[PDB]
Amino acid sequence: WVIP
Amino acid sequence: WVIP
Amino acid sequence: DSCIQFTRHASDVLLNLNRLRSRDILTDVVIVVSREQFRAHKTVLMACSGLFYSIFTDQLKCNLSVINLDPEINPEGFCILLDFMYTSRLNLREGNIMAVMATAMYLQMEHVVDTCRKFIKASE
Amino acid sequence: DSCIQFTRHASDVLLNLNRLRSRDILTDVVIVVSREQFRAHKTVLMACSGLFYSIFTDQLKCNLSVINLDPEINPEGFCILLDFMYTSRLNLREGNIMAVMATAMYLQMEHVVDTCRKFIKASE
Ligand SMILES: O=C1Cc2cc(Nc3nc(Cl)ncc3F)ccc2N1
Ligand SMILES: O=C1Cc2cc(Nc3nc(Cl)ncc3F)ccc2N1
Ligand SMILES: [Cl-]
Ligand SMILES: [Cl-]
Repeated sequence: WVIP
Repeated sequence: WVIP
Repeated sequence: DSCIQFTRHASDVLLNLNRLRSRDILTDVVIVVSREQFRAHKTVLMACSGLFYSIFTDQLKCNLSVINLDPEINPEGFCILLDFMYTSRLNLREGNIMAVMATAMYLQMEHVVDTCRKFIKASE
Repeated sequence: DSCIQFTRHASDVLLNLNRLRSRDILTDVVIVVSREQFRAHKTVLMACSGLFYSIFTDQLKCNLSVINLDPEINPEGFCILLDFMYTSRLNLREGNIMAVMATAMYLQMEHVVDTCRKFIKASE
């Protein structure tokens, strides 16, 4: 999961 | 396009 | 093999599937979550959820155009997860995390259940 | 928004859509390319091809379960492009590049047409  |  | 691969292809396919959903093109099922209705593509739901995979591989249920979810399921939680299926983006907030995690457990979306557990653990 | 994003989601969705295709699950169209038949999902074809997008958004054609392509289309070229749609990988070879490029122009798959043009230019 990432900060888009 | 890339070499997978 | 000796194939070449287009890096952005899968993301571009998903973006187009979400554009078809927006425009109600070739949607073939309505998911009912109490008083709310959500239109979607059975194939996208099966590709994202172990529960929908089991439903639409069943010889009788594969033919239904309406699926009613358990009344304990929160429509907002379902809406957030449906948007995730079609976009890869999860709108996880302090005010919705418990409903999202409970809905992802029911729908059998293991990666979502995993990030919810981690965010809850961080708050404790 | 304040969303989080699962990097591998789109690739995982496409992998599952290809597994449904393999297992002939919820395929809803047969594409006929002379003597050959290919089963697929209309939504995946529309998401990848400008030609299929135009076909399945047409009020009469959206309801057909069989689509016959132009007899000049090579079945091997179509097969390579259908595999690309479902996997992001293109099996481009000296012996098939002309048929693949001609099929991608017909199907309106601009990124494929672009890589074929570049590989042809490199050989000249
Ligand atoms: O957490 C999850 C997400 C998820 C999706 C699927 N989907 C499919 N699985 C297979 Cl093997 N082939 C085709 C499919 F559409 C099954 C189980 C699970 N569990
Ligand atoms: O080279 C290409 C690939 C391609 C795909 C599509 N697909 C869709 N386009 C839109 Cl805007 N919404 C939903 C779709 F399924 C249209 C044109 C083109 N041309
Ligand atoms: Cl997931
Ligand atoms: Cl393309």
